Amino acid sequence: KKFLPFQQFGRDIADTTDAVRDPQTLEILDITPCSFGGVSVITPGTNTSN
Amino acid sequence: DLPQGFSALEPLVDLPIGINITRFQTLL
Ligand SMILES: *[C@@H]1O[C@H](CO)[C@@H](O)[C@H](O)[C@H]1NC(C)=O
Repeated sequence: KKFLPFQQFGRDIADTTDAVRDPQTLEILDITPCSFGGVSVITPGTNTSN
Repeated sequence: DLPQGFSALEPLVDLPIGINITRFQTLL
């Protein structure tokens, strides 16, 4: 990101902070939320198998 | 004669001075 010298952080449209200027090293870092995904379970009937 | 166009001003200075203002001057 082309962060301008004054800019402290950026946001997702949900207000949740997308990226931050680190307070000890002036690097601009993205904050992605930790890895997730929906768990569909595919099964015969328990009448047939577990 | 102010030139027609668009350009976004960037914050360069923050003054935590708390001063009451209502008038001003320019220094040629
Ligand atoms: C904080 O400390 C480190 C180690 O001395 C230094 O390199 C860094 O520039 C300091 N950060 C700020 C914002 O002054």
